[PDB]
Amino acid sequence: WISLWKGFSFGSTRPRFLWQLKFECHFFNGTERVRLLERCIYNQEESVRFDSDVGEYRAVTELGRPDAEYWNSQKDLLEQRRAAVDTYCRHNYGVGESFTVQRRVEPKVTVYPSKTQPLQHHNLLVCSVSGFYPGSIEVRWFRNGQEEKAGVVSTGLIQNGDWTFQTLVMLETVPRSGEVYTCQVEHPSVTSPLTVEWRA
Amino acid sequence: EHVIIQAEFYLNPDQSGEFMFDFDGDEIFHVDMAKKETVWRLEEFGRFASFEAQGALANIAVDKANLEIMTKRSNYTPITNVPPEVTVLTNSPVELREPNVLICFIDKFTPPVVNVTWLRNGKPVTTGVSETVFLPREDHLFRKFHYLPFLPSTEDVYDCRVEHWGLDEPLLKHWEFDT
Ligand SMILES: *[C@@H]1O[C@H](CO)[C@@H](O)[C@H](O)[C@H]1NC(C)=O
Repeated sequence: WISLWKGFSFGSTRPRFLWQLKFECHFFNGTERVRLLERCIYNQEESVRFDSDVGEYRAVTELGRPDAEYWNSQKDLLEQRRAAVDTYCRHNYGVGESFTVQRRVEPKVTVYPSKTQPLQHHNLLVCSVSGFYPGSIEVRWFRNGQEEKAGVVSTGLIQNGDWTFQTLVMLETVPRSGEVYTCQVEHPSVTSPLTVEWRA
Repeated sequence: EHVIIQAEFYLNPDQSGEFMFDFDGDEIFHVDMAKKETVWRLEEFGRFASFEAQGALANIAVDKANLEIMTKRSNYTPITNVPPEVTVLTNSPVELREPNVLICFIDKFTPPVVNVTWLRNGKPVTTGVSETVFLPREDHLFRKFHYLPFLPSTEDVYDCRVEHWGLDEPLLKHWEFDT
């Protein structure tokens, strides 16, 4: 696992000053197309950047102009950066392909009634899906075997920060006694979509 | 499509720095400055790979240098505080007497220095908690998580108290079992 090195800039109740840089590796169709993007962010504004597509350092604001001229003068730095797509971006991908790119965690589905307003008749139905990875997921609501696509309000993809996601897909309905509702979840972790039912 | 980000920062005059790797918005690991060692987000990752924390500490020293260079160039322009946007949610459906986790999602704030204290009932809570270091964002703000494993009960109420220089009063987010 490699970390990319960095040179120096040009020059030399309390207030706060923030500086940060980010090395972004972008993978398209797997390793086929890789793109490296370095950013230098003083406070909240980006000032200078290096794009693998352009191959040079370019300034984003007035602050980044000295660094762009300075760092482009260093030929060894540019020749090292242009080749960093393979030596750095592609390297870490191979190191982390097994447990991140090829990581699959099965979701846990629960269905339980709820009330959108204190109407006290449990008009709303909740399908709770939590603990899954990756985020790509499809949750559908079925009433008596028929797909219900109108009146479905949901929560977006929620990130728990522990490499697991959660989401809620809700159905506003009038629960007639004797009807069966089905929540169907389709996820890369499972070959067959999970189904959970709730009987009035 | 996937994105691996190597994000580091340095902040003055607090002299607070951080080094971490982010994958699709989830932290892979961060380097602990005080203990000078690598801290993996999940322990399972440590068996498959490794990382030399010395190379991380070398970049941080440069960040301090470039921050001092960029500050003078900018005519000592200070940063504009951005108040966070807190959200408290549970880790799973809430059943009485069933162990669960509480999450406090701090987001959209800068600079990356906040102080978070859990406030169950009216009494603070210090046990069982964990957190994550500041995670990077596209707009260059920050993200943070604070957890609290607890035991649900009808008569227990929780609060997440967040302190940030962009706020006039500490933001209080509440959670209680409603049924
Ligand atoms: C914790 O955060 C608060 C928020 O402004 C700040 O006043 C304080 O200096 C921070 N550090 C502490 C309490 O050590």
